[PDB]
Amino acid sequence: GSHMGTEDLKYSLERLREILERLEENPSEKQIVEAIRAIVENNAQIVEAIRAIVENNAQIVEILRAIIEALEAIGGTKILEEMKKLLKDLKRSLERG
Amino acid sequence: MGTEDLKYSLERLREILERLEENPSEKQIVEAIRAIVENNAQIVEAIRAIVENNAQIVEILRAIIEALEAIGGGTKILEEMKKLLKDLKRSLERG
Amino acid sequence: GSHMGTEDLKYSLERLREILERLEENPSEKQIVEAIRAIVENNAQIVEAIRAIVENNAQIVEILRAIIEALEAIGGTKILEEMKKLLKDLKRSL
Repeated sequence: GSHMGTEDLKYSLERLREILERLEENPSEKQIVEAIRAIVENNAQIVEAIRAIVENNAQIVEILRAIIEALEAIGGTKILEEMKKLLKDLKRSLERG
Repeated sequence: MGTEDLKYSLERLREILERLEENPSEKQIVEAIRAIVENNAQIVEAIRAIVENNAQIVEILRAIIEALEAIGGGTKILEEMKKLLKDLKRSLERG
Repeated sequence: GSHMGTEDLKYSLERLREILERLEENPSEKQIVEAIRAIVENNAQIVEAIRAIVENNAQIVEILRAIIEALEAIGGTKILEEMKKLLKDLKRSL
C-alpha cells in the first residue's frame, strides 16, 4: 500500500526471503509465481522510496541555491563563484523524473 | 553510499539470467530468483545508506540557517530557507 | 537503453506488472522467464537511478563543504565546529 519509509522495504525484503525458503525446500510452479508476485511488490516499494529520495534531492538543491544568495547578500567572492559552479553542475547531472 | 556491491550483484544476476534463458530449468529459475533477492538486498541497503545520509544533510542545513541567522539576523531569504527546510522535513524519506 | 530518470523505473515496473498478470492467469515456463527478464530490466534501471543518486550525494556534500568554508571566512565557532563534525561523519560514510 502507501509508502511509509525504508522499513517497508525491509519487511517486504524479509518476507521475500521467507518465500525463497519455501521455494528451495518445496519447489512448485505456484510457488515460483508466488515468489515473482512478491518481487514485483518489493520492487514497487523500492521505486516509491527512490522517487521520494529524488524529490528530496530536488528540494535540497533549492535550499542550497537560497544559501548561496544569502551568502552573497551578506559577504558579497572566489568561493561563492566556486559554489555556484558546483550547484550548476549538480543541477545538470541531477537525477530527476 | 558505495555501489560496487550493487553493480557486482547486478552483473552476476545478468549472467544467471543468460543460463536460464539458454536452458530453462527449475534449478536455474530458482537460482535466478535467489540472485534477484540478493540484488534487492544490496539495493535496499544502498537506499538505506542514502536515506541516513540525507537525514544528516538535513541537520547540516539546519545548522547552516542558524549560522546565517547569527551573522545576519532577520532576512526574507532566511524565512525562505526555513520554510523550504520545513517542507523538506515534512516529506523526507525516513524509516 | 539510456537512463533518463525515475520515470524509467515507473514504466518498466508497469511493464513488469503487465507481464505478471498474464503469468498468473495462465502460468507456463515461457511467461516465467518473461517475468524474470522484466525483473532484471527493472532492477537495472533501479541500479542506474541509485548510482546517479549516490553521485548527486557526493556533489551535495562538496557544496556543503564549500559553504562551511565561506561561513568560516565571514564570521570567524561552536556551530561551525558542530557543522564540521556532522560533515566529517557524512564524508566518512561515502
